[PDB]
Amino acid sequence: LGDVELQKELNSEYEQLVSDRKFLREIVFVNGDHNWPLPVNLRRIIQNAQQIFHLDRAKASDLTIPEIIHGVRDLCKKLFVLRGENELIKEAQQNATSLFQCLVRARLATRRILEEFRLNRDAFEWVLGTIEAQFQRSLVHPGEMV
Amino acid sequence: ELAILKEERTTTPYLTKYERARILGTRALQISMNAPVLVDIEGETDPLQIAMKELSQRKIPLVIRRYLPDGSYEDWGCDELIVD
Amino acid sequence: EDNNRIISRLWRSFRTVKEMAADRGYFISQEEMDQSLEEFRSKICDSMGNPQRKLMSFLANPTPEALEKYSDLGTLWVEFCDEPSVGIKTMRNFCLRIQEKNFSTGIFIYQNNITPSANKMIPTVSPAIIETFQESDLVVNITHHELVPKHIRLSDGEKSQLLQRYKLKESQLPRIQREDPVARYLGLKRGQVVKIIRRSETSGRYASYRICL
Amino acid sequence: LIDTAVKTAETGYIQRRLVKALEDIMVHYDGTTRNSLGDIIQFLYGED
Repeated sequence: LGDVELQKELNSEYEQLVSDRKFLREIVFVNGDHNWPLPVNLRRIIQNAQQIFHLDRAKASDLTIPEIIHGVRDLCKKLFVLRGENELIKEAQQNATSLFQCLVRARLATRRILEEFRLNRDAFEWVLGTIEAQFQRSLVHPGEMV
Repeated sequence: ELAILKEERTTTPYLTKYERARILGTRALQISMNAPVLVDIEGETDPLQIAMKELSQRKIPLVIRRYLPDGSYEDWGCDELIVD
Repeated sequence: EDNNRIISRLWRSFRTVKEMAADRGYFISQEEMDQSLEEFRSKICDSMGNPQRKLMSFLANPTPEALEKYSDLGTLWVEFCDEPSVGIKTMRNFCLRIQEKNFSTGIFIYQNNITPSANKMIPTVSPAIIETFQESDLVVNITHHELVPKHIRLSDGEKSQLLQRYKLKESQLPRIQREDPVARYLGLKRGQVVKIIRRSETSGRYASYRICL
Repeated sequence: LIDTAVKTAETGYIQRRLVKALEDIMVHYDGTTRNSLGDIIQFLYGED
């Protein structure tokens, strides 16, 4: 209570979520459909993490807000579809993962992680690593005769 | 004149399924025709099993040349490629 | 009556022409953009309500930002023929005017049709480029349609950077015809490339490029 | 029976023509999707 810096971080996260809301509603899905085919089942990963580390029995979480925010942002910057430091390559990589980034930021919110999912430090790190690995495994292999 | 620098490589660092299949087939052929074996043989006799054992330990002495559409190529060692 | 409908359609065509000029990197005042139908009728239609096609003729100059982005953007002049069936003295005057005051690109708008004599005479205004448009086709601004994504003309440096990044020849890109309505709207030329930002249901935003034939 | 017998032939012809049309489309190592001539069809496979 009273922490200004954490309040600023949460305000930035909420602004990002509001921007994602506006971009999804006004540009991508005008009709309002929310169910779409996307890679990496986040719900299955979350429940697997809950089962593995026994996230039951209502024990207070040791996860901190800056850790969660920084981990989510870093994961959103590590979803490599295209590699290289070219400006066009970076722009295309940013464009190609907009919807998946919106999904990840919507699912892994601070309140949802703490109040609802009740992940701890180990569970959160395992979830981030599993999401990164599974997204890397979901790319199309070059040379596919599509 | 067409090779890409190692630090400038931009392709994926993982071993694609086609690359894995070709590497396993080539290694199995080479072992079948009496090439030296880089990994100890416990009881197996199938060349494909030996090739898979070598691949699991990153003991494949082969280099993939991934050809870019323009004509340039990238050289990737089978040791430096991530295998799931 | 029919006169009101005709004036409304003419005003819509004028608004579409102004929108095209603004999208082509030229500068148009906000008042000129926001010219309402009543103001257009007052300033164009006479007591009996007939329009004056010579009045809508105007001169536009590129914005400094667009001139910085595109170095080839010169002066633009827009003229509307008074006659429904165009007399060839109209674009004869057009050509001699463009030659005498050295305008880069001139856009001529006809009402019904143009004789092929003028159609094959207007290319002889080199190095100036003359483009023709039917007034009927300019009633509706097709660029505002839902199915038409935005097109942005790429500069020479951007095109070279794109070709270097993708390691391509000019003939390996997807093509767009010069007679395509979007190409006519943007005033494309051979070899120029347009970037298209498109809504995608798998990634949200998608980027594509098309080179004019 | 007659409708099924004609529909199966029509679908077979359509499928053969479709396969002949898109026979030489393959995803390259840069993520682009090109034909045998090297012309780019999609700058990214499936836009993702």
